[PDB]
Amino acid sequence: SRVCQVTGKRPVTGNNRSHALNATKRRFLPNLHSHRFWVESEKRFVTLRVSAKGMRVIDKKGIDTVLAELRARGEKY
Amino acid sequence: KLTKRMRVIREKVDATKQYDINEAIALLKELATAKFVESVDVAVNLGIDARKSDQNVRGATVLPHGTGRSVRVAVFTQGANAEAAKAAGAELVGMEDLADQIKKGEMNFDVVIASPDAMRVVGQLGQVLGPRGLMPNPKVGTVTPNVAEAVKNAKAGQVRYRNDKNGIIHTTIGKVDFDADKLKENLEALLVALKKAKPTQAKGVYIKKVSISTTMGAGVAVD
Amino acid sequence: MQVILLDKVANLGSLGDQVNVKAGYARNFLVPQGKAVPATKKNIEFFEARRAELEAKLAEVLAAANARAEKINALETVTIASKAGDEGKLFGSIGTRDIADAVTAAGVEVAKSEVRLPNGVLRTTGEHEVSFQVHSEVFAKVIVNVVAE
RNA sequence: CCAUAGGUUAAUGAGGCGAACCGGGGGAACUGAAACAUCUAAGUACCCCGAGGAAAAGAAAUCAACCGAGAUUCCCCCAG
RNA sequence: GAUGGGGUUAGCGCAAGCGAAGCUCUUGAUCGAAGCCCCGGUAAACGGCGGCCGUAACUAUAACGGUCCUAAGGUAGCGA
RNA sequence: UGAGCCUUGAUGUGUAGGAUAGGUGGGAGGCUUUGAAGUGUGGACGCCAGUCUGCAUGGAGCCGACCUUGAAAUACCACCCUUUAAUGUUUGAUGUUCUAACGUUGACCCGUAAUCCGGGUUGCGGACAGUGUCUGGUGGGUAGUUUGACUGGGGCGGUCU
RNA sequence: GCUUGACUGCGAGCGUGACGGCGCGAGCAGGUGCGAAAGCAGGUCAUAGUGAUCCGGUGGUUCUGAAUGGAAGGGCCAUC
RNA sequence: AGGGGCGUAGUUCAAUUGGUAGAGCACCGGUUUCCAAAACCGGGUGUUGGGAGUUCGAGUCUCUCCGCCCCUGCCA
Ligand SMILES: [Mg+2]
Ligand SMILES: [Mg+2]
Ligand SMILES: [Mg+2]
Ligand SMILES: [Mg+2]
Ligand SMILES: [Mg+2]
Ligand SMILES: [Mg+2]
Ligand SMILES: [Mg+2]
Repeated sequence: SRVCQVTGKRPVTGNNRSHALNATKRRFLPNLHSHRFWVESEKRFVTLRVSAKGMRVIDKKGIDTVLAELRARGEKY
Repeated sequence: KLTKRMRVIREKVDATKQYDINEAIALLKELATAKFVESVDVAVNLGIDARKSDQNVRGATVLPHGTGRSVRVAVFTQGANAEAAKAAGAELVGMEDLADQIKKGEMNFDVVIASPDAMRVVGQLGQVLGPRGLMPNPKVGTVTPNVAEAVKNAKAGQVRYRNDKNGIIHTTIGKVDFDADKLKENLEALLVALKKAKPTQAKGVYIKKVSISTTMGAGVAVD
Repeated sequence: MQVILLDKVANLGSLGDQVNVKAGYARNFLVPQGKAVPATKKNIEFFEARRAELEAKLAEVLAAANARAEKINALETVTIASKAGDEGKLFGSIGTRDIADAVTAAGVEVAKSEVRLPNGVLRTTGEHEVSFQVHSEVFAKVIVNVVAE
């Protein structure tokens, strides 16, 4: 499903407004993108489904550090 | 193309950048390079444009330092105001005779002042005095019952100004030989009068730029 | 995206020059091709350490250069023996082989290529002034006394 | 090419059921407004996930007001 | 986010008041595509095919028109 | 190739006239082998009337200055205004040359007894496409509703203060 | 002819309305105008010329100001 | 509301962009031919919506007094 593998962002629901404030249910989905991240330690490319906000934290945190937290959650690669 | 005289003028002033009043007045004193004594020529640009009718400004200002610009005063008035004008030093005082002298071409005066009763006679001179801008107008204080004061107030250094179509102010604070400090006071007194004259609707910086120049001198910006 | 250069990528500079650059450049091109590495605190210090360590290597080599230099510069004149030229030209020449055996014994060890014999191949017998170039900037000096055998 | 993916064993664990209570993910309309859109109904009904005998919450980046109080939960007031 | 207006106050002032810097409230210059306006095309695209006036040897009628509305006012064929 | 300003050059005919006489002061000056006037095409533009000055030539002349004329002059200056031209400064708009993101429902290899999937190799495309947030337009495609009362039944007509 | 009473604060007592409300009013206070004064003037001979509340805008106002000083906002007055 | 726009002879529509409002067709005349009609002229048709400025002087620029417009826009 539409879940970020780094930040865990998932679709959320809200209202479409209008000039008359009429509220209709809607969904907000993350800006998810499938990217192949280069992991130096394994000298390999690993593909992750990440949001655009997740991409920013990867540079700040390091490719190895983020993957270590994901392994704590536990998943396939 | 440019001669040596003109190239040294632009070498002394680098107008591409702004200058402060203290520096600007120093530059003006060094720009006085002519055979005859020069007069400061004001070059102040107003953000407001006279293209709107109601935004026109007409004003007057008496300067204690003075300008030196000829101030021969012709006065149209009768009775006690004629004696008061003569006692105040008016060179020419009369009514119909002086108007007829003007019609005959005797124009040995620099400033006309009229009493409101004399406006009937001065009105006939509108074809002559109008194009030259010498026509008395109440908005500049040259139409007043206190004729003696108008003759006084003038004489020394009373200066006039009228906005053009391009919304620019070209006055004269005084002669170039005037001291820098006095010249700074002269322009400062002028400047406050302009602020009072400013209207309200004008949604623009009242002054678009302030510059000073002499006869052959370059324009130095004032801040 | 601060990243420390590993080479002379385009106009970015040369090896070892941290520069601010758009994320994408390094996030997918510089790093996966190995042309650079993120200049993150840890990495930059290590590279700066690499800078100063090679400087110390440069220091050490030039330091040991002056060592050899002085060792042999100050006097340290050598004596060699060959078949007397009978008051004039000492018959045969002395070349790369024997000028290097002289220094070997007497101390400092120099390569035949290093040896710089300026005045031809030193054929005449007498005082001769021979220099050595142990290092590119080191200008060593030696006096050689030729004697008959 | 190492590797990695993958593959074969061996150990553990989980699977389902069950009333309500609980937390979380979704989430109406009838109705009321004497109509009806904001609003109300209502985060109710319902669906889904998970847990326990309780759950949840919880040890101040909280309130107070120049005096002070000192986690959370629950009850009566404050107060329609 | 150009510019302008406010709030606050370091400070200056007997105080009236003024007001640095910072923060903050607002005004909205400049940039800005499609669309719309605009210019054409398209009716085996959806659709539309009227009135007025004059004019043939008795009349009549109006081809031959003219005129207005309109975009243009029904051809072949058929027709109580 | 855009739109800006910055500076510089050039541009200013209702007419009278000096006539290719913006706008407004300053201004009696002006002005200058440093090229006086000149003289020769540097002139290009333009009203073809005129204008500025490749540069060479000659060496002090040059010019506020009537009249009408708004009117007194690219004789005098700040420097600006219009017509603008070049020049300096900034965002973008397409086009292209890329690959490295991304795409491949191209080929090949492997997982593998596999027209799935994944990985690898390669080709092609490529900073597009595509997707997210925000946003303009469109949208009976799909919803939720409204669509009054009086009234010799109702509708129609009329009426509502 | 001269003028702004087309006044400000009020108002005994009445009228007419289910009410919201509408209408009439001597007199009082402060300031006016016209008259020499008595006096008259709180619009127009009278009865039609009109629209509640909410919300927002403008001016004024020592009323309020969520720790305190301000301010925002609100209130009151005038008014759209 | 806000930003662009337009109102010249009975018939419409050009312009000038401060100096200077024509053409169109209708009408009456005149030409033209042996004569008609067609054509070609003369000419009679104007306050440039309107009002006031600016101005030596503006139907022109400005302010606008409006009608008629196109775009766009707001919860008494
Ligand atoms: Mg030999
Ligand atoms: Mg209801
Ligand atoms: Mg239990
Ligand atoms: Mg029948
Ligand atoms: Mg319903
Ligand atoms: Mg009914
Ligand atoms: Mg009356």
